Amino acid sequence: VWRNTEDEILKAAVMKYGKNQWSRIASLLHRKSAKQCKARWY
Amino acid sequence: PEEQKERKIMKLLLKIKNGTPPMRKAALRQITDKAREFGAGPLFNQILPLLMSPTLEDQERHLLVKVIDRILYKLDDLVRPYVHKILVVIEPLLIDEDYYARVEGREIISNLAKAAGLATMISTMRPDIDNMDEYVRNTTARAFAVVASALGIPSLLPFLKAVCKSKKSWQARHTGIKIVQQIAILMGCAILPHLRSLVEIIEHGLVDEQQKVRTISALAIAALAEAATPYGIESFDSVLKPLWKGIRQHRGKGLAAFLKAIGYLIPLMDAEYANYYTREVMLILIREFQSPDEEMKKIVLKVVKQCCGTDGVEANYIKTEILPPFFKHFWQHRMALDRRNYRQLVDTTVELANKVGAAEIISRIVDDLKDEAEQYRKMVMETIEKIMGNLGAADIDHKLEEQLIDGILYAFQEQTTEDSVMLNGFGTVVNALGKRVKPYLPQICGTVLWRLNNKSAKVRQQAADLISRTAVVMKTCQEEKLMGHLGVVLYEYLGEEYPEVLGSILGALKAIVNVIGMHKMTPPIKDLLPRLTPILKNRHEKVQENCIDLVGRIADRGAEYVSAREWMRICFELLELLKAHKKAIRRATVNTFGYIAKAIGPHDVLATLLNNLKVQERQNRVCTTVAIAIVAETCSPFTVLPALMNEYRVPELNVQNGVLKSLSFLFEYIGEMGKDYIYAVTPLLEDALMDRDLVHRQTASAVVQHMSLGVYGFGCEDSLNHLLNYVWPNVFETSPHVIQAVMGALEGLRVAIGPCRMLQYCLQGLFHPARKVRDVYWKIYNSIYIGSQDALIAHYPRIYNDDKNTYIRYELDYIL
Amino acid sequence: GGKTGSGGVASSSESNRDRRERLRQLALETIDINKDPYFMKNHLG
Amino acid sequence: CRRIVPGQFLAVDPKGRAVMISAIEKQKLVYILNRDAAARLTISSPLEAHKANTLVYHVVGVDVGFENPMFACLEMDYEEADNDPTGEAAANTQQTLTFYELDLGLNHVVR
Amino acid sequence: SKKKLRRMNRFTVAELKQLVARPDVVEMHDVTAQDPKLLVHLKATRNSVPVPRHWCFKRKYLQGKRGIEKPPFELPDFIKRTGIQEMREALQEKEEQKTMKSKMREKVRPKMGKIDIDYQKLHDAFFKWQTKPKLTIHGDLYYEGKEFETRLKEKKPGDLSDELRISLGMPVGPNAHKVPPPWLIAMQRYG
Amino acid sequence: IFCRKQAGVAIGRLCEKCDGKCVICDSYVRPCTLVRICDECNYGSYQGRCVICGGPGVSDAYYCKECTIQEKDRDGCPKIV
Amino acid sequence: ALGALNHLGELTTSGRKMAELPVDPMLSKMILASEKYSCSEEILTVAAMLSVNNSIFYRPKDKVVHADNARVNFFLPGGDHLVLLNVYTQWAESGYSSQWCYENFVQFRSMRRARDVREQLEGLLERVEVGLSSCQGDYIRVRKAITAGYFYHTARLTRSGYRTVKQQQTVFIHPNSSLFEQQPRWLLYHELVLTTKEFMRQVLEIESSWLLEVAPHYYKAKEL
Amino acid sequence: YTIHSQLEHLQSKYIGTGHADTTKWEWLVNQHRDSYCSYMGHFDLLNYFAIAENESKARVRFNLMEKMLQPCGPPAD
RNA sequence: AUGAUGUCAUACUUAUCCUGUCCCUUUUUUUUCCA
Ligand SMILES: [Mg+2]
Ligand SMILES: [Zn+2]
Ligand SMILES: [Zn+2]
Ligand SMILES: [Zn+2]
Repeated sequence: VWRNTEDEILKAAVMKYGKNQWSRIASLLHRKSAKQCKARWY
Repeated sequence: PEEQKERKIMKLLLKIKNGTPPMRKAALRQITDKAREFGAGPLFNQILPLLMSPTLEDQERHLLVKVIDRILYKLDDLVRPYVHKILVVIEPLLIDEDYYARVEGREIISNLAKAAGLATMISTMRPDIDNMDEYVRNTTARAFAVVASALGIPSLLPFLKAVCKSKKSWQARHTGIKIVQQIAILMGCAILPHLRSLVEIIEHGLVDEQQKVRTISALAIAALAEAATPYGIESFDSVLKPLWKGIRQHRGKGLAAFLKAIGYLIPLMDAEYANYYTREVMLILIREFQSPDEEMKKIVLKVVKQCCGTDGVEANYIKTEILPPFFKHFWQHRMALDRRNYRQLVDTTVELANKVGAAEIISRIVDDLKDEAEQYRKMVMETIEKIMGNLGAADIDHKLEEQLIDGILYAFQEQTTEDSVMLNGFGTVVNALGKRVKPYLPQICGTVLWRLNNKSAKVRQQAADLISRTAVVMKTCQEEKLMGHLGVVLYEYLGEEYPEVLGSILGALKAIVNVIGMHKMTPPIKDLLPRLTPILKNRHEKVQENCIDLVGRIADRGAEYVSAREWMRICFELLELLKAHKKAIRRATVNTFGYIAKAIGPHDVLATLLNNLKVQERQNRVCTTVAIAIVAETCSPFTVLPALMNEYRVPELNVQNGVLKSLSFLFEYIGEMGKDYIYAVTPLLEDALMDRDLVHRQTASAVVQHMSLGVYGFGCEDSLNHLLNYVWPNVFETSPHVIQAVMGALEGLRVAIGPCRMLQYCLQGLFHPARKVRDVYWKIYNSIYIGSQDALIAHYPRIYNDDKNTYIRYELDYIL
Repeated sequence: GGKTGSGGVASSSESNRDRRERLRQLALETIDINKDPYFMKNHLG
Repeated sequence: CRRIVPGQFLAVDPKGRAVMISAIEKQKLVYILNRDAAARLTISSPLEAHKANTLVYHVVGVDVGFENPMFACLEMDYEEADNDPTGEAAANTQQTLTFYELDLGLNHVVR
Repeated sequence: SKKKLRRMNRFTVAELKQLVARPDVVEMHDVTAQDPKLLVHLKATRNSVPVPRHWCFKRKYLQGKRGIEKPPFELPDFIKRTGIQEMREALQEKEEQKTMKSKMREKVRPKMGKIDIDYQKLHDAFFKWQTKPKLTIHGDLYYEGKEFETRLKEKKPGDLSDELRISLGMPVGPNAHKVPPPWLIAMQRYG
Repeated sequence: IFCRKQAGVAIGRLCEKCDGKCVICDSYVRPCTLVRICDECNYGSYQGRCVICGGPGVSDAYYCKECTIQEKDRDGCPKIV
Repeated sequence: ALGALNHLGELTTSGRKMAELPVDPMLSKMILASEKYSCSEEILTVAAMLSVNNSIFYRPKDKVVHADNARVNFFLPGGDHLVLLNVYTQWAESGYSSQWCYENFVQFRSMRRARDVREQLEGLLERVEVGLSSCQGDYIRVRKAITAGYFYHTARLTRSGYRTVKQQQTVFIHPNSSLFEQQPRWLLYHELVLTTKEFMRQVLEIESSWLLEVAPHYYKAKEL
Repeated sequence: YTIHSQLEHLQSKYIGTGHADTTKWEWLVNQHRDSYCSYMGHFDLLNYFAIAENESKARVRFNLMEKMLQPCGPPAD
């Protein structure tokens, strides 16, 4: 699932990169993939 | 009632059972003085059922036998009326498959009969030697052995004379005879003071009508021989003849044990007896060489081993007399099929080889290399291997050696199990053929190569192995075409992808390069090693083990048929062998980093090691820190110390700790040549002993330990004093690793700095209010005391004497 | 179609080290864009 | 020169069969000596006689004839004299001329 | 309660200080110790070294050093002189700029022997210019903040500093002798 | 856990996994003196084993020179039983 | 120790009642404990199970997974004994159905003979003076009556494995235990065998506190 | 705490060690005995005392081993 | 101004592991008013 730390790393990544570059945001996250990133954000 | 009370207060066996060792001291001492008054009258009836209680434990037994022995020493007389009871309730323990039941019953009965009233024993256990039950006769007989241990045979020997001269019962004559054999088992050497008295005891029954007594007396002869090593028939001649005649005029169980005894005396014998006796018994043996029976086979073959293994059994004698029926009836499939016969047939046949040579035995077991029960030819090579390995192959003539080499080839092809059996057989056989093997190297290799071509991995791997065995003789017979063959053809197979074969190929190449040096290798290592570098990425323990072995050899000795750039790439590949799951690989990797630092200079390899320290995950960080230590040890430490120290400034944890751990290993490895770099290193350890983290201080402490043990005796004690100032505060600590490395630093520092300095550090906190500090200082002072308790005699303070004690030492201040 | 003159592909340990470092720069960026006076990076990282 | 590690006293058996090494408290060992086949001397592992709280004023081998060799030590026992707050047991304690004995057959030292 | 009767034996700190022959030692918890006459004779022996500060404290050893920021370790001169640090700085900046692809390209085609630094420079640092650092003699345990504690007990008047001279108006160096400080002026004026 | 029942004249041995380290100091270097064990941890199925692994006795347990400088090698059979 | 004997070795009321009662005492002590714990029916059915267990669940190779499944269904929290309890409960619930056990991988032989032994136990129950009671779903009483019977048959956690409470000899858990992976700290068993390694069967997790509730004369606190 | 079984075995192993409750009397008496065992062992302090008093080596070591029994007063209580 | 309490994941230590593990033979115990 998802933990405060990862959720905030996500928040930071997205707010920087923009809301359609899911693959790099996924790359920032250890053991998280772009499907899950996109779902969690939306 | 005072008796029930005395038992009440007597159950402080609870004080001894439960409790502090203080409890043990109070009760043990009080009872060891109260033993007479409290008596064993009540004790013994309280005492026997706990000693027999099913789960009184090891130390419960230990303590209660402590009790029984010391209270029986105390009460030599005040244990008197309970003797038969103790006796019969403990008796089965000496004859008991618990060695320690034997031991403990033995010891307490020693002390029991020892402080006992003497005649009592005889009185109770005369009428039981005549008894009807062999059970009770054996129990009381081995008891009597223990009682002779307790007292001594002399006091008893005429009553033995009685129990053995009885004309009422054969039961009792058998009983006395086994008492004899039993002491002969127990006291061993201790019999020669009698040495014939027991022989006299026994002369009556080897002629007796009851086979039981007759044959247990034969075994008594056996046991007495055993404890009565080579000192021969200056005692035993008095019975040699009934043995002699019953051997033939008997059949069965008597044949067994009587043969056993006579073969136990056959060592102790002499020519004019050990020629007639052996020569006579040999015809018995020839009729028994067809005996189906198992313990028969055991006894007769053991006999034969000693018997036809003396100096008075002629070479000719055996070769024409024993061998034909021996080989005929034991070299059938049955014996190798058997679990016992395999090994024991081995034993005696290797001994007969030791006797009469190889050019007949080898010839008699050649073609058993081509039989059916693979177990069989397995056995025959087991033997042959043992044989020629102990003896040498001097007398093996032409045709013999031929059929041998050929049966060898067969065994090895025919192989159907993964065993070192046939490998070792081959290795030994050519190891002994030495230079005899020249003309079959086409044959031997051609075989091995056709196997190397096979479809299934296993046989391929086998042929690689066999090459790695015979590798040395391959050359030593000057195999230009042939050892050249194996060189280039294995350079071919270096492309395999079955790890199990690739590893063995690497092994065989290594075992060729060992014999033939680098600069005449058939593939020049100038092309070998470039081929090897892409294999170091094979992520498999066996191929990785053997590859790093081969590259380590080359980088050690070859090292110059390769270019700096090659060595650099190979460095970069080694950097990730440091994560193999097997530790042999990792130690080999570190060694080769050392060799490469020798061949190329140290500086580039050291740069590539620091960048690895930056990795995480610890077990490859720790192994690169070992490698740094090794590079520094080979190429002198001044080359690497500045770079290490300077890297101590990159602000990351794993790397500052890598630097500290590397200096740890470095001072361990160099040792007494730390008297140079101790000054350079101190301000970095004081830096890291003023906090940076737990692990920071744990590691700086380890470094202090090894510096101190290196610089023992070279005067750099001011520097270790300075670092004591910084290590000693960590004394109050909790984490196990941290406080443990601290304590280690203080033992090292104790030898290197002396025990005054450390007793002074430990003075004031011995008697402190607190208890955490009292305990740490008494832990230290204990370790300072154990080692070097004898210096301190001149280091203790001056501790004034109050009123009713004297505490000053006037001995030490006599003037003179 | 790959290309000639290239190394391999970074191994998981190096990929991990640089994932870490990139994460750290992500952190420095966010604490920059959020202007924090309550922050320190210590001599141990 | 410790106190409980052997070496201060050492005795032999008059015939040359065993040696005993002994400290001034708690420790004494015994070594057995046999010529080897080539008569070049051997020495097997040592025996034990660890007995706490006991001095030794001397140890010496007693001359027996091919029996078990055995040794006469003096002794003392400071034990009680340090359990008595009165100093009585300081006085009233007696040397105990004692013999330990081998048992080469059973390979131990018996009091 | 028996501990409480020994607690009535638990004498006064004045009891101690008056009894004892050397009263400097006597401290707070000294009295709850099972043998204070010993404890104090020991603590008043020569050359012995007292327990650390921090057995009382609730904070562990240097969790109090936790707060601050700290500057990296400073090499020995005779090792700076040999000019290693600049080599390493340069290599650092290089490899922080270079990118992953180029990193692996250099893994497969190394820049063999980029740099050099000669021996006899090293061997002379370590064997010809190595020198005794500043060491502290027997007893002076390091405790937290000790390096922060400035220094005291130089009641001597001649003790002057160069920043002292500058920010007081007096001279620094060989003229710290021939410079009477502005306080020796009123020493001459009114004592 | 230690045997420590006192020393003797019987050498100890190492399995090949355990090959190379000292018995306690856990070193890999400069071994000086041979190891000796007690009769009790000498007998029987325990003949020629690895004091550490329990594996077969093949290579000889030795004593790191530090352990001999501090005479931690004068205590006897240190077998972790 | 179980309380059938006085301190001199003769018969107590508890002691006689168990000899007349068919089957062994440990069980008998547990059945008497149902009297105190008002878990009569449940302790009864448990006894009925331990009478015959050795053949309960058919474990064929050719249907291993569906079998392990129709087994893993009933697996209750507390241990194998209440497992058996629910299993019997559900079988009789089905109306003593044979196809029930056929569907659910249970040996009908074991089940029905166990039912018979419980019914004749009930036919003994009037003589042994037991009131027909339910635990009302309170398996605490159940585990406690199990203890009051089988306190002897206990082990504790050791960091070197599961080891006895008394002799501290070393045991292991049967693979097929409903607690086999649960691996409880305070263990009760029903078998003590040493197959290829030491084993114990029909095991349950207990409180060491019930042990000072039941046998402070045999189990003292300091030993727990 | 099996460490402690071994450690009070160590207390049983080395006469003269300590623990956090050890009394001034046990401490100083153990150091006094050790002092005696070494005056005997070292062949030369024996000459020092033999010569300091006007005794002779047998006299010296006999005194010493007599004193070894209650060297520092009678016991504590 | 640093308490213990924690079902906190992360970081970290021991040249600490990757080689120290697994499924039962046989069979037996008397019983009670029906409604
Ligand atoms: Mg392109
Ligand atoms: Zn060691
Ligand atoms: Zn042992
Ligand atoms: Zn090993």
